[PDB]
Amino acid sequence: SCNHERNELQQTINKLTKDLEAEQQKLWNEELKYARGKEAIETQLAEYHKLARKLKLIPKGAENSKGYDFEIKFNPEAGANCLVKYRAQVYVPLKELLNETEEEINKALNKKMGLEDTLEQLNAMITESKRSVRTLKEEVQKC
Amino acid sequence: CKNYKEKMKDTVQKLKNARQEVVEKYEIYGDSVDCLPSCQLEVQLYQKKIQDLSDNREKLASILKESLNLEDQIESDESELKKLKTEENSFKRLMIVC
Repeated sequence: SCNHERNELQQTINKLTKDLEAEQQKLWNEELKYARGKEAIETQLAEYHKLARKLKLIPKGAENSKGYDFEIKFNPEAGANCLVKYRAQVYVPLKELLNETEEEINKALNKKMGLEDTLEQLNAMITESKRSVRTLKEEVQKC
Repeated sequence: CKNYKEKMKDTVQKLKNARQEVVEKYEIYGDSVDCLPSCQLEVQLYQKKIQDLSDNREKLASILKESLNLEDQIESDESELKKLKTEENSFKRLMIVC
């Protein structure tokens, strides 16, 4: 009562005070992890935007952007999946530029191979014409 | 006795309440940290796609480049053949006027 209780209440104060300290430590720890995890994402985003600017997908109205906004903004504390939500804004127009490119590459390779076969045809015709000229040559001079 | 005992009774609740607030904030950052792996992966996939776009644009330019060179070759070879066929015909005529 005057001691048993009071003293038991004191030991609870002592325990709970150390328990609070441990939780204050855990919070600060997790805060710094989140900060490091962020910075790592901002660093990767800076590399993506650097190259995007090089390919002129950025800034807005860049000549290789087709009018899309390829800029991505990461803000402190965003709901679960801050960047996955950009899939419709940035990812589906990007895969569009990719498939338009590979198709245009297949049309170009189709044209190239056609020009290549035309050239081998001409080599065949030029080589046979040179033979005839050399043959008729000898026959004319044989007379 | 009830004066200090109440103070200690309030101190325990003040401590238990403070603990509950720190755990709450800790869990918010805990959940946020758990979502950053997905954010890291997303930026990786975007860097891949941009690099793929870059590489394929280089490939297209090279093909278009050489395709234009082959057009110049066809043009030249078409002249060489024209000349040869003209010479061929002339000698066929020379054979007759022998």
